[PDB]
Amino acid sequence: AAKSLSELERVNRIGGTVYKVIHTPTSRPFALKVIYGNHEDTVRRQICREIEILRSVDHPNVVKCHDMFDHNGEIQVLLEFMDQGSLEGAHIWQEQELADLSRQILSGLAYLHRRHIVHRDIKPSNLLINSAKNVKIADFGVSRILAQTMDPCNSSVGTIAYMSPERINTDLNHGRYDGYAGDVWSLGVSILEFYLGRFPFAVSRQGDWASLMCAICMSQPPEAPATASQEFRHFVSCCLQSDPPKRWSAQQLLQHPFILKA
Amino acid sequence: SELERVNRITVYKVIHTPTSRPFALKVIYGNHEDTVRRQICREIEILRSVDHPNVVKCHDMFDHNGEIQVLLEFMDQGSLEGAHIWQEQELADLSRQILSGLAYLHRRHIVHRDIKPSNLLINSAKNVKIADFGVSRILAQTMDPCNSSVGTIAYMSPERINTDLNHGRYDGYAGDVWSLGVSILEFYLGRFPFAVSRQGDWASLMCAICMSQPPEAPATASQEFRHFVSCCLQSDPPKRWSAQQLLQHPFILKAT
Amino acid sequence: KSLSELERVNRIGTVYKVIHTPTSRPFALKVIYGNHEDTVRRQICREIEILRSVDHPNVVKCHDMFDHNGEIQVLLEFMDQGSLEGAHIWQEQELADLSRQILSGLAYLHRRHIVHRDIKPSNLLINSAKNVKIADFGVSRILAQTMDPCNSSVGTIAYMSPERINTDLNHGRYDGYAGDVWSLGVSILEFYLGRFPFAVSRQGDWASLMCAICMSQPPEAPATASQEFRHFVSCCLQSDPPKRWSAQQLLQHPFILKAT
Amino acid sequence: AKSLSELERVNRITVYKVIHTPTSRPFALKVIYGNHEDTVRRQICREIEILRSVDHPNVVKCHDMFDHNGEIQVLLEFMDQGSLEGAHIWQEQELADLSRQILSGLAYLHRRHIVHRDIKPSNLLINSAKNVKIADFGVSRILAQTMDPCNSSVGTIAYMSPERINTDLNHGRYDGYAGDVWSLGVSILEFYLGRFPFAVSRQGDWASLMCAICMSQPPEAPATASQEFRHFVSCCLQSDPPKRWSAQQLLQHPFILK
Repeated sequence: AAKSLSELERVNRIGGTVYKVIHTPTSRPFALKVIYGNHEDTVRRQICREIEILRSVDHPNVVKCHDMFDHNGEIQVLLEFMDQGSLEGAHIWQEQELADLSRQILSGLAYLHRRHIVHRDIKPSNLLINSAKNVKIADFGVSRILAQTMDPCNSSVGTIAYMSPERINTDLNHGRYDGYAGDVWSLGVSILEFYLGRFPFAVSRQGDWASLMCAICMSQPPEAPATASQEFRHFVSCCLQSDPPKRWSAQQLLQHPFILKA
Repeated sequence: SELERVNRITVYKVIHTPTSRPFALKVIYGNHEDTVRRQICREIEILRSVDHPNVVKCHDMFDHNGEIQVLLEFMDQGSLEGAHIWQEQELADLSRQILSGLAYLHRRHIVHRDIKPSNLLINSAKNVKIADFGVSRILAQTMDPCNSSVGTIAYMSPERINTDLNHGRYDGYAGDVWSLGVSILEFYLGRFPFAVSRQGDWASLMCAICMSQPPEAPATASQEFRHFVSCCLQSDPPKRWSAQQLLQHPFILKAT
Repeated sequence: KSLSELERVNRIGTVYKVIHTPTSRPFALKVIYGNHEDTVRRQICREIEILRSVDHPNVVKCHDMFDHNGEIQVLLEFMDQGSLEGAHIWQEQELADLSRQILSGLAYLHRRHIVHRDIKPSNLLINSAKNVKIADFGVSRILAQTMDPCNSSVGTIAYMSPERINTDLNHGRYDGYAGDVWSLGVSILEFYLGRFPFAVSRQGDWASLMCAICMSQPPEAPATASQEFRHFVSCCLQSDPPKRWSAQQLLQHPFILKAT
Repeated sequence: AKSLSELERVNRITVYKVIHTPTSRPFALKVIYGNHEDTVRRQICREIEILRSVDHPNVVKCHDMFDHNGEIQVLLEFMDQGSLEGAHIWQEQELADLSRQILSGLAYLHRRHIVHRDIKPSNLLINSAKNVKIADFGVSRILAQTMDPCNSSVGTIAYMSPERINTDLNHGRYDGYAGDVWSLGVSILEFYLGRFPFAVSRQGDWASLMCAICMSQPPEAPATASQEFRHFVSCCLQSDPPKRWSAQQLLQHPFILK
């Protein structure tokens, strides 16, 4: 949706460093993000991962990049502009509304997962929403692409507050985790967070390591309050099983009775 | 966490002021480094899970400002360090309890790694509970070697010191059973069953433990007890019996 | 020949041209130095063994090796007309004849389980006789089995296969053989076009070279070329590495048979 | 012996000549210091293990060993004539009889799964009874099966095999057993020739010693020497490691049978 960077003029700063640019011929907004190529081997691997994921994805609930630029040995990606920002600290107590938000996020995550892309950082701040009240999955900074449908992930990446139990306590399984199931955990914490309007663990999300790990790995996982409907209660239980094969896939949750509501 | 700290034994003695009952209070401190953080995960997961008469159950956990304070069962008559128990019937009922807790920990794939009389607590009811899970690992499978040279030097099997045979990898189930056989024989003699001090240098401990034949019960002792310490102190670790397989030893049949 | 019989004449680019004073014969002399680092000590053992063992018309032969003053000096063939760097071949029989000779040497090296790892126009030497020989073995490795992965990031970024720049999926392991046949195919399409086939400075930033090689489709011969040469380059430049032909299989391609 | 206060330090051989003042018998005494590093400690526990097991006429056995002050004192039998270092022994019958003794001592350690990894004339000692014994175990290792490789590049460079210098081709791994049979045959040819059998000196740079022993052909005995002895060094000094004979295969070689 552009051709070159002479058409683009930076207008504001978004949110990593992201700008709002305006494409001068069309008067249309975009987001422009820079990915700079330093000499670290593990930063170069994540540059290659993020570049591949960004150009390949095409889904209404994954933020699409329209163009990419290698101005001066830094890569500049041209993303959709999401004008109403993140769903961070959004309170969706309306259960109908929550279900329509959750369906879109689930379409997106099911897309990424059936292309073997694990996101590894699903937090309300990475779920962006626009004027049209549609929601799209965003940051691929720590996200990975997998050679099989069942290839384990060994890297400790992401935000600890929304990490799966098996993504924090790594001793028994020797670091490896079902990256898919880990994302389905991260969604279910997010959707309960929208329902509760707080972080659904009884610890500050800025809290210390051992204070977060004791709430997530050592407690029973968060359940939706008994006030809520069965199908929402049963939805979060399909997401926040502490044993990972017990929890559903993203594809399966789209057929869950909570999400089948519009 | 509104009870009152009483006595320092770091581990505290506390009394819960509503019910005036005693407890033991251990602190666990949150670190920045992966081996200490995963040791907190290994320990704080074994403390909550365990439920056996011969294992120190903990009752509650608290987080104060990023440090985990864990509230354990208070053991009345302290530890068995120093202790001399030379009546076989008495030592057989004492051994029967420590094996029951250990055979429980092993079948839940928990290695202790620091079984010693310092961590075999006793109470006024004269019953015995396995104590300090600070070095303990939870294994994936029933055969899963441990690479970490940790525990207490004097009580650990020769393969936990002479690491170069299997490249640092040892059987942890046998690693505890050698640590138990040293501790039961230290009860029968009244002293550490090796020709050096436990608080010695590395090399002097290494020659005593790895290089001589493992210690034996004196021939004064009955054949049941002499057979039992050789079933725990084998030098090649698969010959050592499992903790459960020792509860059918006829030394243990002397209990009650 | 001895180290005091032959003396320096002129520098090739670090490696010198020497003349054997007794036989008045041109030769090339390369110094190999023994560093205190142990990864240096393996690379000498690899490079030296490769140089003595190779015996093929299309791979630069070693004639003598000298132990002087803790330095190993290797007497190589002299090549009269330098390298094929910057070369442009537009006559297709001229390019098939060049290709068949580079393929003969690479098929030799691959059966002797040597992966060269810096195939580029710079390291393809040509003499007055117009015979092409494969040159620089400073980054080459000699492999245990017929397939056995490489870990090391060595070579020129611009002539690496995508899987040597990227290192995600097989996590830095790569087929060294298939990595060479890519390096060959870029070198042969560089001859046809007269330019680097990729639209970026060869002496470029990592990130600009990464998007040009990994993240666009591999370059094709233009349609103005023959079908046999179009299909040949596509057999070398497969982005999935086992789709690439071996050097052995490419020697039987219809384009190579244009050499007569 | 019984104690450390029954020995008097006499002369330096760290290894010491000591005399047992009650028995008036000489023995050899070695210190191994407790080092901080987990890998020197790994070498300490290997070195001590090998000493206690050995029961052979042609291996230096230790009679007893002692500890005080975090230092391990090991008490070895005294070899009063010294080493076979610089021995120009050309007699095809006398050397046959020295090659009988080093092969009995080496074949004992190899079926007892111990790789010596520093065989040299310096570590081959001789007594007043002119019996020969294998000595320093500072680098030596004990292995799990008969079929276990070594990964460490230690010892002395000038008596290494090609496979112990050319580390890359087998990813640091070498046959320790046949790598001692090389080190043996280099010593046996060094005894016959009275010089080190390669072109360069021992003390030369690693680039000089590599091109002599990796990149040249391995040495042979001159054809003037007996077709038993010329064949003998051919069974020890192969460039290909499995083409070496076993040290127990060599005990019944025609050269060692003389």
